[PDB]
Parts: sequence; structure tokens; C-alpha cells
Amino acid sequence: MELVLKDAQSALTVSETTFGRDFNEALVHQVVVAYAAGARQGTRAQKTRAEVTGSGKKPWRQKGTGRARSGSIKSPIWRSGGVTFAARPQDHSQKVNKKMYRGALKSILSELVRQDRLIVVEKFSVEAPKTKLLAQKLKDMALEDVLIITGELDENLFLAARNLHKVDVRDATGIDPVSLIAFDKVVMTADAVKQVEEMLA
Amino acid sequence: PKIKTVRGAAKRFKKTGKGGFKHKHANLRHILTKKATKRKRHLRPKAMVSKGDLGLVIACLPYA
Amino acid sequence: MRLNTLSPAEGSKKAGKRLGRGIGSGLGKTGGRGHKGQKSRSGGGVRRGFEGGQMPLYRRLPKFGFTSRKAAITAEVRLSDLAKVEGGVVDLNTLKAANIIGIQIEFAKVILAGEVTTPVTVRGLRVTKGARAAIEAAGGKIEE
Amino acid sequence: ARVKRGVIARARHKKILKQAKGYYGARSRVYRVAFQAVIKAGQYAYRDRRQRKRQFRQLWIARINAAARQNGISYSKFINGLKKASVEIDRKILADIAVFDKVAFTALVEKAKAALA
RNA sequence: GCUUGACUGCGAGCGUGACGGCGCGAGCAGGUGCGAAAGCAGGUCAUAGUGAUCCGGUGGUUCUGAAUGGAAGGGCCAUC
RNA sequence: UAGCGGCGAGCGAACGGGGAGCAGCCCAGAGCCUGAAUCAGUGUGUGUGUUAGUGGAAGCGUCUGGAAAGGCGCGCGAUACAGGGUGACAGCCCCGUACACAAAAAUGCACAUGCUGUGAGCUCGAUGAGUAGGGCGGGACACGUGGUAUCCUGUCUGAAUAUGGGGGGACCAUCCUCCAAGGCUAAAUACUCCUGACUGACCGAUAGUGAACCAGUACCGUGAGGGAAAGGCGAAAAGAACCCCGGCGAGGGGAGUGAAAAAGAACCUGAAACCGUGUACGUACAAGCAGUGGGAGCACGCUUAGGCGUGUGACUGCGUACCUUUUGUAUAAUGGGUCAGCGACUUAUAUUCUGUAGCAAGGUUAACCGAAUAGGGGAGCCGAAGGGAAACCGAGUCUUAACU
Ligand SMILES: [Mg+2]
Ligand SMILES: [Mg+2]
Ligand SMILES: [Mg+2]
Ligand SMILES: [Mg+2]
Ligand SMILES: [Mg+2]
Ligand SMILES: [Mg+2]
Ligand SMILES: [Mg+2]
Ligand SMILES: [Mg+2]
Ligand SMILES: [Mg+2]
Ligand SMILES: [Mg+2]
Ligand SMILES: [Mg+2]
Ligand SMILES: [Mg+2]
Ligand SMILES: [Mg+2]
Ligand SMILES: [Mg+2]
Ligand SMILES: [Mg+2]
Ligand SMILES: [Mg+2]
Ligand SMILES: [Mg+2]
Ligand SMILES: [Mg+2]
Ligand SMILES: [Mg+2]
Ligand SMILES: [Mg+2]
Ligand SMILES: [Mg+2]
Ligand SMILES: [Mg+2]
Ligand SMILES: [Mg+2]
Ligand SMILES: [Mg+2]
Ligand SMILES: [Mg+2]
Ligand SMILES: [Mg+2]
Ligand SMILES: [Mg+2]
Ligand SMILES: [Mg+2]
Ligand SMILES: [Mg+2]
Ligand SMILES: [Mg+2]
Ligand SMILES: [Mg+2]
Ligand SMILES: [Mg+2]
Ligand SMILES: [Mg+2]
Ligand SMILES: [Mg+2]
Ligand SMILES: [Mg+2]
Ligand SMILES: [Mg+2]
Ligand SMILES: [Mg+2]
Ligand SMILES: [Mg+2]
Ligand SMILES: [Mg+2]
Ligand SMILES: [Mg+2]
Ligand SMILES: [Mg+2]
Ligand SMILES: [Mg+2]
Ligand SMILES: [Mg+2]
Ligand SMILES: [Mg+2]
Ligand SMILES: [Mg+2]
Ligand SMILES: [Mg+2]
Ligand SMILES: [Mg+2]
Ligand SMILES: [Mg+2]
Ligand SMILES: [Mg+2]
Ligand SMILES: [Mg+2]
Ligand SMILES: [Mg+2]
Ligand SMILES: [Mg+2]
Ligand SMILES: [Mg+2]
Ligand SMILES: [Mg+2]
Ligand SMILES: [Mg+2]
Ligand SMILES: [Mg+2]
Ligand SMILES: [Mg+2]
Ligand SMILES: [Mg+2]
Ligand SMILES: [Mg+2]
Ligand SMILES: [Mg+2]
Ligand SMILES: [Mg+2]
Ligand SMILES: [Mg+2]
Ligand SMILES: [Mg+2]
Ligand SMILES: [Mg+2]
Repeated sequence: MELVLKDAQSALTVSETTFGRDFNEALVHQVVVAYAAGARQGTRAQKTRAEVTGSGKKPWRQKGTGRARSGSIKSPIWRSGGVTFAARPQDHSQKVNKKMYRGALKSILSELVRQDRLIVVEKFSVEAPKTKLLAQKLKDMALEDVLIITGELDENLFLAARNLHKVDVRDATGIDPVSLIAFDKVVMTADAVKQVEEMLA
Repeated sequence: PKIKTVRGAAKRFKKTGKGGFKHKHANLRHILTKKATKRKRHLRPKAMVSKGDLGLVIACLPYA
Repeated sequence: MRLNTLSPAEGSKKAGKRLGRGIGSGLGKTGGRGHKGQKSRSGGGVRRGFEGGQMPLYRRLPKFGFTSRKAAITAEVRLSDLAKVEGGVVDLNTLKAANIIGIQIEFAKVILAGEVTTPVTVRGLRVTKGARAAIEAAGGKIEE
Repeated sequence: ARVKRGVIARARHKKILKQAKGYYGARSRVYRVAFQAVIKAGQYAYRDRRQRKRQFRQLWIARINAAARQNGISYSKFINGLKKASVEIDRKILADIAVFDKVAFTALVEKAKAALA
């Protein structure tokens, strides 16, 4: 298949197996939720009955007092006691097979083309590293929420888009499954399409 | 951590082609004059673990 | 395809078994454990192979055999693995470079599994009768 | 993700304390007692749904009996006569005519009298 | 009277057992013993006379033998 | 895994491979040599940080409102839309943030750099003795004395010393490899009393540190030691001038402030148990898990002025709580005075099986590299071949001298 170019009115050819396959919601979902799981810091901890500050003295004798038997001031039943199953810092990252991460991106890229959310331009940059510049540039192109994928990391385009919340500037190697779905439109320079062409293979 | 093999079972059971286990027959270590040859001859080849005892062996040999 | 419109496959996210959370759940009260046993205690349960004190199966049966150290350094090679080598020479060294046998294997044997469809020369590897016929039927030759 | 039980336990306890309105003592203001009262009231209502249909047929039969005997026939002969005459009016309606239409009931007893005789 | 079948290695098929096991078994080899031969003999009319595994002992062995040749040790078979 | 193991419970390597990080040396001593490299100290610089700081963009009108940052309208900044405060939610009100600068003095680091101190090289040498080894008793080696190598030594002894000696898992021969009985040595590695910044599918006052609060305090113990409870007015005290009852009280009613005082300091919200005042109905001839089915009467709301809704419930049928444990409980068997808050199948790794997804005779990487959730990394693991104790054979193999 081929993708039309808005900037130059030419055409660019791409693999059908990358930008033209069927959407795999089951596969895309697993990779997406595994991306959000890898963003978890997972830093937290409660105190078990062994870590609560306090002594091991039995509060009162086993028999004769008329009270329910107790053995520790730190029992999870008691207030100011331990947590029964106190959490530890844990790693929530999942393993995503290489053929699934690449397989999920191909389904995401293919669905962007089907929904007319991926548009290809010959080049995309700003003359000066001013935020007011590409803000005006995106008005001309009629874009509000947009992800720009460039072949090479442009410093002016990166700085000029940093303060725009609904604009994200990446490079062809910094593509992630979530950001492709999370943005209304995706702008790929013709160089960037070639790199993901040979990255997703 | 890794499950630990019951080392005593690994010395007595070997896993065959279709997932079964073969074991050596008991009653052939000593006191053999008083045993008929037919009884001992049938007791020489290895046998397969029965259906009831497969659960207790698979548990003891997680890496079989 | 939005971040709030993609859902898992039907039947791939079976919900966990929450134990001891009321009558209606079917798992309340004892939580699948029954009444008043050792198996119903926290941490209770007998070890692997225990049969109540009767001599367990892995102890009333005799041990047999010995572990051979030569079988740890001997491998078997299939006919379908002969094309994986580079250069058409299936030797002991050209077979480790193709990741066909372990780096510390010293004896290899080519058996009749798969099929040979290219002429290859096998040096120093024992070849079964069935594999020798097939290797020579593809124009290959076997060297001692 | 710690979950606090205050809001949902408040609503679950109020849910049945509202069902325990009118009960005496702790059965209408104490949850532990009110839960048992609400459950027991549910058991009673279920079984009296099935014995409301008996307590009313007993009432109808007794009223048909009383009205038929004023016309010179017992209940057992009255019902048997109605079956012979092929009258399908049931106890709820027979006991309704007996109270609100005395003339129709006695004109209906004579229907059973002829069938038996 | 003569003898050593109170054989060797397998056994279709069965009975019992939760299992470990325990039985009955015609038939195939290889070598026998009685009978003229048809045969029958793998202990005793049958059912009790028993003890798993581990650990070792003794004899044998086309197995293994921690650089290599041996060996020690282990394995397998018979047995205590 | 191989092994060790009342061969039980269990313990559990190494060879080898992939990575991070790599660094070598000098005293068992004399000749020339020459202050020679590598080094330790100190000063002098030249940079770069640390210990204060400086500048730092861009908004107005109108509506509700106690108050605007909110709604609506029109603008501007953005290498600054991190964050915080401001009378409700602020890119443009304030503090900041991106960015660009700054050190009199002290000080870390990195080079150059003189001085002080030791020493670089070539030849000739030499080659750690109560030591290696052994006996006895123990210990460490994954290895529990086992056929047990190897290491350490409490006690007895005890070499060869380079034509020599150690190891290669009893031991011997051959071969290979190395040179003990003398030392030094960075990096990769472990931890956080402490300092700074940042982060959290961590908690939010019975939680989170024992301690959000003048907490290791009050209090308890002779002592070691144990060890709490306890947060929130309001935007701003504007924290109630003054009057009245009262003991020149406590407490309260007005007045006033405030958006709000039923926000009044016992102060946001103000639940439940529990305790009252008022109203409607029932209730002093009536027997029991107190309800439920039927049901009159009374009061009350009606908006078709219509039967219904709501409250009560005379009378009446039926009806001995809940949990647990049990063959079986109203049981006079257990537990619970009630309310509110908390309280019990979790987490990590490994293995097996189901569902689902990707690839498919292949699947997949771990550590690590990489800013990279990418990509590299195929070391390995599982599978495609099994039989046998094993050598070994192989769609066969073992069994047997051989199997129909
Ligand atoms: Mg003590
Ligand atoms: Mg706590
Ligand atoms: Mg990867
Ligand atoms: Mg034996
Ligand atoms: Mg059940
Ligand atoms: Mg119980
Ligand atoms: Mg029991
Ligand atoms: Mg049980
Ligand atoms: Mg326990
Ligand atoms: Mg016993
Ligand atoms: Mg490999
Ligand atoms: Mg929370
Ligand atoms: Mg109430
Ligand atoms: Mg058979
Ligand atoms: Mg003869
Ligand atoms: Mg006899
Ligand atoms: Mg007898
Ligand atoms: Mg024993
Ligand atoms: Mg022993
Ligand atoms: Mg040999
Ligand atoms: Mg050897
Ligand atoms: Mg050796
Ligand atoms: Mg031997
Ligand atoms: Mg290495
Ligand atoms: Mg300033
Ligand atoms: Mg400013
Ligand atoms: Mg106004
Ligand atoms: Mg405004
Ligand atoms: Mg407010
Ligand atoms: Mg010594
Ligand atoms: Mg020795
Ligand atoms: Mg041993
Ligand atoms: Mg030695
Ligand atoms: Mg030595
Ligand atoms: Mg030396
Ligand atoms: Mg040395
Ligand atoms: Mg040292
Ligand atoms: Mg606290
Ligand atoms: Mg609070
Ligand atoms: Mg004191
Ligand atoms: Mg006042
Ligand atoms: Mg006074
Ligand atoms: Mg006063
Ligand atoms: Mg006012
Ligand atoms: Mg209020
Ligand atoms: Mg407030
Ligand atoms: Mg209040
Ligand atoms: Mg209240
Ligand atoms: Mg009255
Ligand atoms: Mg009376
Ligand atoms: Mg009365
Ligand atoms: Mg009474
Ligand atoms: Mg009575
Ligand atoms: Mg009713
Ligand atoms: Mg009754
Ligand atoms: Mg109980
Ligand atoms: Mg009893
Ligand atoms: Mg009863
Ligand atoms: Mg009692
Ligand atoms: Mg009781
Ligand atoms: Mg009690
Ligand atoms: Mg309680
Ligand atoms: Mg469990
Ligand atoms: Mg599948």
C-alpha cells in the first residue's frame, strides 16, 4: 500500500504487513496494559507483626483473667498492631514477547491508517526554537492533539513543543504502543516512516 | 525458589516415553532361596507405576 | 482504537478465587477447607510422598542403576539438523558453531529423524544404519 | 490501595434497619438483633404466602358450610351436588355469593339439590 | 525300578489387591529324567511355614572406571 | 544436575559458557647505573564544582457569588502549562519554573607544575624448614569416613629442596600443568546514622513511624525495660463592644462581627449505639423468639374529591433467635451487652494443568549493553527420539544363546 503526503502531495510506499494488517485487539490490549504495568514504581511497604515497634511480652497470662487469650501487642487483630499481609516493594513489569510488541505496533499503525489518524509529511520542523512557532504551524495543519515522529531528534522542534501539553515530539526509535493510541493524530515525516518500516520489519 | 527433587525417588523411578515411570520390583534383594524361580524371574524386569501411585510420584519428581 | 476502548480477549482474564467472603460466594466460612483437620490448618498438610506412616512408594521400592558420565557428553543429531551447518561439513566442531549440540559434547550420533536433502560430509560422527542410508541417498558421504 | 469500609457498611446496616421498622426493642434499632428479625420475617412471609391460600380456603369452606346448612344441606353434599350439576364456581365466589347474594345462593343450592335427587 | 523338571529364559491369558505386591497358567526356545510311546515332570493333595527398603558381605560379568592405562568404587546377575 | 544423606528429613556443587570490571608488582642481593619510571607530601597555577545569591515572560471586560482563580468574550507569553499560595479551580496576582548569570573567603576534584622523600634499567644470582608429608583427635570442603582426594591444625613426629617438589578425587605408572612454606595491590561488589533533589495505581489521624500534637513524653517498674491518648473555628480574630438573669460565678438570652454562630473557641462535616421533649395510634382479664398471613377501628395527605397512600394495630391462624460443633440443639452445649472503626487464603520464586494471545518444528531469551518499556544479547532452557543400569544401539531398543 501507499500513504499520501499532505506536504508534498506525493505518495510513499510501505509494507502491507506493517501498515495494512488487521487489528488485533486482544494482542494490542495485552501489550498496552503491560506498558502501563512497567510504568509502576511499586515502592510501598507496611509493617508485619514482626516489624511493628513493640516487645514480645505476652500482654496477660494464658488463663484466669477472663479475657480472650493474647500473645503479642503486635497482633494484626489489635489496633496499632501489624498488617496481616503487609506489602513489600515489588516489580510489576510484565514480559512482552518481541514478536508481540512488534506485532502489537503493526496492528496499532495499521489501525491509525484505517482511522485516518496517521498523516505523513515530507518534513516537519520550525525555523527557530520558539513555542509560538509550531503552535502557529499546527493551526495551519489543523491539529490540536498530535504526536510528531521525526527521523532524527530535532532540537528546535523538541524545545518548541515542550510547553504544549497536547503535543509530543519523538524520534522513530522512541515509539511506544501507548503514545500512538493516546494522541488524536500522529504525524510521521517520510524519514520516520522508513525507520519504523525497517524497525518493525 | 526451585522445587527440590525428592532425591530418594529420583534413584528409584525413571520417566518413560509417554510420561509414565518405570521402577524396580521389590522382593528381590535377599531371602531368595525360599522363593520359587518363577516368582523371581517375573520379578526381574522393570515395571510401570500404577495409576493410583502416579500422583505421589509426579509430586516427588517435579523435574522428571 | 482509543486508550479506553480496547478490551482483552473473551475468557482470558478469569477472576481470582476470593476465599472466605460471605455465604453467597460459595467460598465463605471454611473457604474450601472442610472441618477440623490437619489439612484445614494454616500451613497444615503432609509433605510430598507421605502416606500416613506407611512406608512410602519411593522407599519400599529398591534403587537401581547408576548415572553414566559419558551420556552427559554424548548427543544425538537429526537429519533435519544437517542443513543447519555452514559449509556442508557436519563435523563435531562445525556442529557446535550451528548451536546443534552443546559446547561440551564430545560424541555425537546422527539418527534417522527428519530427512537429508543436501549433500553433506559427516566426519567423526557415528551414523546409524537408517541415517547412513539417507545421507548417502542425498549424495552425501560419511567419513570415519 | 487501602479501602475504608465506613461508607458501604453504613449503607448496608441502614438497608435492613429500615426493613426492621415497627419492631420492638433492639429489633428495630440494633443491627445484630434487627438482622435476625429481618431474616426471620422473611422466612415467615415466604411460608405464609403459601398458607395464606389455605387460611382463606378454610374461611370460604366454613362460610359455604354455614350458608348451605341454612338452606337444608351440608357443605359436603353441596359441593358434590355442584359437581354432578357441572357448576364450576369455586369457593372464593361461592363464599362471596353466600354473603352478598342470599337469593342467588339459595337458587344455587336448589341446583345441587336437583343433581343429587 | 530308574532318576533330579525341587531345570535355565520368557510367557498369550487370567484371578486377587488402594498400592507395594501375591497367585494360576497352556504354550514357545535350550538342555534333560522316567516310559515301548500316547505322554508328564518348571517341587510336595491344595490352602499357614513369613519380613519391604536402606546398609553392607560373598561369587560371576561383552557395563562404568573423574587426564590416559589400570585399579578402588559403582552397576547388573546369583545369593547371604 | 553430579553427588552427600538414620541414602530419611533434607543439604547441594563444580567443569564449562555468557557478562560487569580489568593491573600488575616487589623483598628473600651484589655489580655498573643514576636520580631515570611509578609513587607519598607540599606549594604555584589553569579549569570545574560545593558552601550565600541575581535577573527571569505574558490579562483585561462582564455574570453569579461573602470572595473569582469559575461561566461567558476578546487578547498575550511559552527553551517558562513542574509545583505552591492567594477569600471557589490562575500559564499571564505572588513565590517560582525554563533559561542566562554570580564568590571576598574557605574547600573538594582534574591537569600542568617546581621542591622534599624512596627509587628506574641490564648482567650475575638466589628461590621462603619444624615447612610439605605422615600417625592420633577434630573441623571446612555440596561431600555425615565412606573406596575419599583437597584444605586448617590440638598432639607426636618429619623430608627433597629445581638432577627437586605440588596437583590432576583411594592408589600406582605415564603424561600434562604449576612452583607452597614472604608480602602489597585500584575497578566491578555490600550498606545508609546522615545531606540535597525528585518520584509513587504507598497511608491519610484506630491508617502511616510508638510519636502529624513540646513522644520515647505522660504513666508503669527497684531495675533492665514497657509505653500511650491526643490533628481541623473562620478567607481574615473580624475570638462576641454593650444590655439582661445569675454568686462582681458557671451557664444562658439579646446586640454585634461574619457568607454562615445550628462555624463561639467542649468550635469543618457531626453517623450509630444510648438518653429525652412533643404529636398520632395502641395499651390496666392478659400468657411464651415479639414476627408473619388476615384484620376492624382511629388519626392524617390527597392533587379525579376518588379510593388509595402513610402512622398505629383490637382481634385472629401459624410460629421455641443467630453462630459454632455435631448422629442430632429452642436446647438448660459454645460465643456475643450494644454501636462505630479495624480484623483473617496474601507475597516471592519454581513446577503442573486450564483459558487466552503471539510465533510455530520451532518457541524464547537471562545477566548485561543501551537514556531508551525500543533495539542488541540465543549464554542457555524447553521441544522435535526412544530403549537400556550402562557401554551402546536407534524408529527402534532391552530382555535372552534366540525369541513367532
Ligand atoms: Mg521471654
Ligand atoms: Mg501500624
Ligand atoms: Mg529485550
Ligand atoms: Mg542383589
Ligand atoms: Mg458450599
Ligand atoms: Mg471451624
Ligand atoms: Mg474430624
Ligand atoms: Mg479435612
Ligand atoms: Mg502458624
Ligand atoms: Mg510404623
Ligand atoms: Mg548453545
Ligand atoms: Mg485512600
Ligand atoms: Mg430508630
Ligand atoms: Mg500381556
Ligand atoms: Mg527313552
Ligand atoms: Mg507327598
Ligand atoms: Mg499338605
Ligand atoms: Mg533404616
Ligand atoms: Mg548408615
Ligand atoms: Mg575402560
Ligand atoms: Mg582414569
Ligand atoms: Mg585420576
Ligand atoms: Mg569391579
Ligand atoms: Mg568469565
Ligand atoms: Mg530573584
Ligand atoms: Mg516572574
Ligand atoms: Mg454580585
Ligand atoms: Mg475570570
Ligand atoms: Mg470554600
Ligand atoms: Mg600437614
Ligand atoms: Mg593423608
Ligand atoms: Mg558413601
Ligand atoms: Mg594426589
Ligand atoms: Mg599439599
Ligand atoms: Mg617457593
Ligand atoms: Mg605467592
Ligand atoms: Mg591482602
Ligand atoms: Mg497513630
Ligand atoms: Mg477526621
Ligand atoms: Mg520512677
Ligand atoms: Mg454573649
Ligand atoms: Mg460569692
Ligand atoms: Mg458569660
Ligand atoms: Mg450580619
Ligand atoms: Mg449546620
Ligand atoms: Mg472548610
Ligand atoms: Mg461541629
Ligand atoms: Mg443521632
Ligand atoms: Mg380500652
Ligand atoms: Mg376472667
Ligand atoms: Mg381490655
Ligand atoms: Mg407475660
Ligand atoms: Mg395458655
Ligand atoms: Mg397484612
Ligand atoms: Mg402458636
Ligand atoms: Mg459460636
Ligand atoms: Mg454429643
Ligand atoms: Mg428442634
Ligand atoms: Mg457448659
Ligand atoms: Mg445456649
Ligand atoms: Mg456468654
Ligand atoms: Mg465482638
Ligand atoms: Mg495456601
Ligand atoms: Mg495457542
